[PDB]
Amino acid sequence: AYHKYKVWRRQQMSFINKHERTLAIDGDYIYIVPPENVKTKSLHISQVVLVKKSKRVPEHFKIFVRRDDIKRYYFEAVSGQECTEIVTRLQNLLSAYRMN
Amino acid sequence: AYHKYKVWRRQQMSFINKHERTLAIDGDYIYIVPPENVKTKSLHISQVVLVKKSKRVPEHFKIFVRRDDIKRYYFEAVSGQECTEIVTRLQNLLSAYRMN
Repeated sequence: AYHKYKVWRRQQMSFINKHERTLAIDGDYIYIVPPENVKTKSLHISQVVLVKKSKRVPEHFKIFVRRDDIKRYYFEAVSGQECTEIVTRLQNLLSAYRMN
Repeated sequence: AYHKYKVWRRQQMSFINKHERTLAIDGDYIYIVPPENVKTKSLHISQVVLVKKSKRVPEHFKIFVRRDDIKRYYFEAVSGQECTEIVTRLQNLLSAYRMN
């Protein structure tokens, strides 16, 4: 038995773009600020559910944030050593805050 | 306490492209053939782990296929009624085959 149908394969684009920001840790706040139209993103440490340095690419890390919808922010640090510093700092701020 | 870091937000492109194919059901084989460089994809019904009509868009459906890596083929039928026919047909072929 044999039927043929006209169909479309749906395929997403795989390229990953990278838009420069400044990530600042200011007491218990994290700010994602563009350098010199994008508006500044202000996170409180209490909002961060996850912060993890990539097991694949040393310069990559992500911060998952509750603000039913978790925002997932993936980032690239200037270097693997900076990546470790940002992730460590944020993991320490989160430990410290969560202690209470 | 206050540190600022130069970082990149990593963002994937969200657009979904759609590349025409012909999907043919030929006994227990499904072929994904381009119409008139792409090579024909030949699936046996035993390879299909899932085939489901979208709950969001009537013309959409997907076929998940084992060939540790499952291929996920998302498609758009010419119409919602054709979508239902393709999905029904494939679900029936899978029932029939799996009966053994």
